[PDB]
Amino acid sequence: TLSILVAHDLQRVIGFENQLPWHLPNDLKNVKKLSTGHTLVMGRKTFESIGKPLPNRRNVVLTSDTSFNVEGVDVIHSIEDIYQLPGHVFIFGGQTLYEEMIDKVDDMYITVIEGKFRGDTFFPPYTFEDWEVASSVEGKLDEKNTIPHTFLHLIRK
Ligand SMILES: NC(=O)C1=CN([C@@H]2O[C@H](COP(=O)(O)OP(=O)(O)OC[C@H]3O[C@@H](n4cnc5c(N)ncnc54)[C@H](OP(=O)(O)O)[C@@H]3O)[C@@H](O)[C@H]2O)C=CC1
Ligand SMILES: CCc1nc(N)nc(N)c1C#CCc1cc(OC)ccc1OC
Repeated sequence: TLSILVAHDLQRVIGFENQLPWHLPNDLKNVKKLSTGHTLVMGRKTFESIGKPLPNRRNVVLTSDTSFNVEGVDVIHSIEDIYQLPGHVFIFGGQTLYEEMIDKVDDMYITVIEGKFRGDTFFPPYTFEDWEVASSVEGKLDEKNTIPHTFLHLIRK
């Protein structure tokens, strides 16, 4: 399976200044559970802002950097190398990845952040007429999770 995993806001903001604009541990928990024991594919900037691979799953970084050789990370230099990755593969971002991959994925796991944030990076426009809602679960608003959010699993129609 080839999936997208993204958190985006009402205006499809995904990032600001190489960081996430909001702080939503529920969504981190959702990522962890969904991708633990599987593969995350991310662009180099996303990797460099995380700072280290996420534990208990294969971390794959896409970069044109021929000197890239990070401990605990696998590197690919071409989009086409994604299709050779075995198992359940999640396109983990950021913007360039989502743009290159939106038309190829089976499937998208989207956390809709029900707010409008200052952003400099975006999820591409998509229509609910190409995508069927397999599940829509309202996130629990919280002490520690203070923005309304909805977990979507969408499957290509
Ligand atoms: N809300 C969310 O779910 C997520 C948010 N983000 C956010 O997104 C932002 C980063 O997004 P963005 O700036 O687009 O960057 P990316 O993380 O997508 O990284 C861009 C880099 O990835 C590499 N790359 C992409 N495509 C190719 C290709 N076809 N061949 C070779 N290398 C390639 C290049 O690295 P190189 O220059 O080394 O060649 C490129 O410059 C940050 O703000 C981050 O916080 C990221 C993921 C999820
Ligand atoms: C955890 C944020 C997130 N949620 C969903 N649903 N999908 C995603 N692809 C992401 C992401 C991301 C990149 C990222 C994660 C992070 O937490 C460990 C810290 C920084 C990040 O990039 C700046």
